[PDB]
Amino acid sequence: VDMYIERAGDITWEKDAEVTGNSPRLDVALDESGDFSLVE
Amino acid sequence: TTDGVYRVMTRGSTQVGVGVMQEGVFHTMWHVTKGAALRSGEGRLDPYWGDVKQDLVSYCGPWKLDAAWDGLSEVQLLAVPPGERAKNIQTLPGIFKTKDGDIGAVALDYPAGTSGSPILDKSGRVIGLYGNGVVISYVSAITQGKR
Repeated sequence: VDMYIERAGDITWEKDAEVTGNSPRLDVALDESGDFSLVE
Repeated sequence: TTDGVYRVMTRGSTQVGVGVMQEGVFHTMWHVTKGAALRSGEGRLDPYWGDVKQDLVSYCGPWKLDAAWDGLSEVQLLAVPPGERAKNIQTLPGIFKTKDGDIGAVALDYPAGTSGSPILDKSGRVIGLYGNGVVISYVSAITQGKR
């Protein structure tokens, strides 16, 4: 198995981008394995 | 070696993630490659720095991306989904509140092959990578490394 990369674009801000998604505020913890979980 | 956003592919072929080439260094999420070497045409990229807890890895040199969300402004996910042209998705981040401080988070849900896609500020700087998060719907941290 080999992994390879292919260019897909420039890194640029786009003026006419679609806008979506909410902005939740969440308490979380990050463990040693890099996993986030919720906290209460 | 050109600056830009890149698909990370495996062998038929399958897209496992995305990454950012900047200043000669390739940046992606650890869970995308597990630190395996990468081919770039005829050339090979070897891992240089990696951290499972941050879920990040850099190839050919140290992590170069250092911009950070400002806590107020909308950002853009430069999503590169499998089989689809790179596209920008603008959003106001929410917040991951942790015992070590707050982290920006985007409530956007794209296929797993999109992990490693960069999140940009209005200046066009990469403020982190998409694809390590929690489920409440999926919410991704804005994951940035240290330069």
